[PDB]
Amino acid sequence: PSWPQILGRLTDNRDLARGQAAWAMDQIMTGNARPAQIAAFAVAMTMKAPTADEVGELAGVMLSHAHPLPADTVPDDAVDVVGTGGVNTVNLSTMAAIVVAAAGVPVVKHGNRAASSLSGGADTLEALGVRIDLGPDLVARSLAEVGIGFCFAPRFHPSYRHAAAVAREIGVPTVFNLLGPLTNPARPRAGLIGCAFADLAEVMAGVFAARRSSVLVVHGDDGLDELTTTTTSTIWRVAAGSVDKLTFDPAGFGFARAQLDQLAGGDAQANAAAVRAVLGGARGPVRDAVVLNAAGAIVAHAGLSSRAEWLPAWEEGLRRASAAIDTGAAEQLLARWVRFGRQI
Amino acid sequence: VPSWPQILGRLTDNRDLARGQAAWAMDQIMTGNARPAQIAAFAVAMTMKAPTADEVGELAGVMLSHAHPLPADTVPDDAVDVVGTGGDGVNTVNLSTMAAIVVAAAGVPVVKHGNRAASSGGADTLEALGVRIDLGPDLVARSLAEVGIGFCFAPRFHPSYRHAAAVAREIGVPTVFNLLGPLTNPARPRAGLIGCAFADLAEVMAGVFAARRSSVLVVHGDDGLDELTTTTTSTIWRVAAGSVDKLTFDPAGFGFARAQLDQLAGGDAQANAAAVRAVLGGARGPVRDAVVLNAAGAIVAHAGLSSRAEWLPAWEEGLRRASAAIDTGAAEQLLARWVRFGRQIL
Ligand SMILES: Nc1ccccc1C(=O)O
Ligand SMILES: Nc1ccccc1C(=O)O
Repeated sequence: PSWPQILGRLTDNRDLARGQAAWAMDQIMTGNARPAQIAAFAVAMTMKAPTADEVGELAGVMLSHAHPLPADTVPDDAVDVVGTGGVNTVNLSTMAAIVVAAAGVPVVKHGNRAASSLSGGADTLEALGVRIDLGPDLVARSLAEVGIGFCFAPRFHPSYRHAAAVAREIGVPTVFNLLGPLTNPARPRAGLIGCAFADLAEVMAGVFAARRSSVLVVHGDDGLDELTTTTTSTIWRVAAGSVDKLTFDPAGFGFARAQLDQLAGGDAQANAAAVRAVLGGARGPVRDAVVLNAAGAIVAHAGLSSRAEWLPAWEEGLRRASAAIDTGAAEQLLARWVRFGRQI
Repeated sequence: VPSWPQILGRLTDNRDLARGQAAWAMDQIMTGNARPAQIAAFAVAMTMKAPTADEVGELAGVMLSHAHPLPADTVPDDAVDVVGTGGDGVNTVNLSTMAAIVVAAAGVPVVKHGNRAASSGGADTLEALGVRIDLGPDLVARSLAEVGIGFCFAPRFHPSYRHAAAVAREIGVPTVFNLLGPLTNPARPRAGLIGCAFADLAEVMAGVFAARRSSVLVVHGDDGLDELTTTTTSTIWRVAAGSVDKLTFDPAGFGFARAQLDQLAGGDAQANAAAVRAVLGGARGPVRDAVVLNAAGAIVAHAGLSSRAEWLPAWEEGLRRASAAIDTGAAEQLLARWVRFGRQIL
């Protein structure tokens, strides 16, 4: 394989042969690709439209260079809650993660300080006083003692540094933005995974299907990279190596239609302020979206070893997510997470 | 307002740039302010999007504003270029070098523009023949005036393009940057035979020349050659007086035999030099035929600066003028005069 051959193939709008994405990504991860080559590849792959096989190779090679968590420290039924980027919804996924954990589902998240290739989220967490830059042993302790952990992308994926510098220099989202959810170093087997583009959502669902995974890959039909409350969403429901694609409408559960501007995030501080209000009981469109997506992560979680059917799973998910907020469990778990970070 | 996220986002979404965006990107590239990653991302995105004539005219215009000019009134008004944008992984540099010699020998001033090859080429072959290729503006002008031909060495006239050129080499694949050689000839000839390996990009190039009111034939071999082929038919965009006629072209209607592609190609410096010596020395075959065909196209384009003459008799007179330049010895002699001029510089 070679760069001229792989880039020529992509610029001719052709899918790569098996192994070529892996080769390129391995060159990128070993420091052997020049910044222009990295950029050429990211852009051409994006514009051809990557396939599920191509993205599985990129993600798999990247994972092979990553630091794992210590053996048998990630509970088997841990979940992730994340979007690949819009505008963004770090507000919504951060809050949903905290609520899911407060409902008793172990959560392991993965991200970087924005505007980053592997999703943001770390900034907002820092602004809440959470300690984001912890190493495997302590993320593991966090998970066992608080029920949630955060894997800081720069410490678990040091070899991704060359890709990430290119991603920053070019500014525009590429195929690399799909990698965050697919390269969580804790390897959770369940999750709610949002994406801003329907074709790329389907591609991610194909990657998760080939893993031992119970995941809802979600795309708001307004462009949101989470389940939306402004209209329908499309969901690629992934289990047992298959995909059940469906149109989802939260009006079915009593959610009023909101406006798009009402859901979008802000900076770290605005996001922290919003986390505090929602976890404190403030009702409105943001809470609703948080409850919707948390329930979504819970339904994905139930798919790992529950027999429960879609609608009953959703109804129980909504009840558990709401109760985690209304009982103060979410507020308390966030306080407990902050405490854990300070108590080192 | 322009930024790399804005421009790159627009291109990756398959959208044409807004007016002024391509110019801004090129100015960043030319001043050294673009990161290699931004340069590569731009070249690749623009290529897969499919550039427009407007976008390419902005790129070329900015590049030219950074170039070194030839001195005032040293370039004949009716000078021509003969060049292709790079064969589709197939070497046709030999042809355009020979055609240029033959065109100049027919009395039409020729000013070429290229680099040492695998980076437009042609310079390596000329060096192997004894031509001094790396000369400053005054000496190119004097070459044009005393010999009737000159060569603008790209690294000399376009030094601020080195950032882009390093990126183009690093990625290997052809991009929109490959269209720039013929559109940034520092002598700014107003006529030419310009070959392109891709039909869609040839048509784009013709729009840029049309906008400049150049008299050009942009040519695409229907076998993918960036030159008029004898292997099959060719598409030609006839550009004169700001408008563009697209035509099919069959060399068989002038009596030319069908050749094999493997015949019209050939490798490195010393073998290309030997092929030039043979053709100018009068050897017949497909190489001579392709040379005569392309020289004739340049002569037709040159005529288009004056006349808007009838197509077929323009070509017959061009084919005759090109054949005679060889068979009189005028072409072999012009090459000798060119080599002699270079040796007088010391
Ligand atoms: N996103 C990353 C992943 C790994 C190493 C460095 C980075 C970085 O932010 O530069
Ligand atoms: N092709 C070129 C044109 C101008 C300047 C440098 C180069 C170069 O090869 O580095």
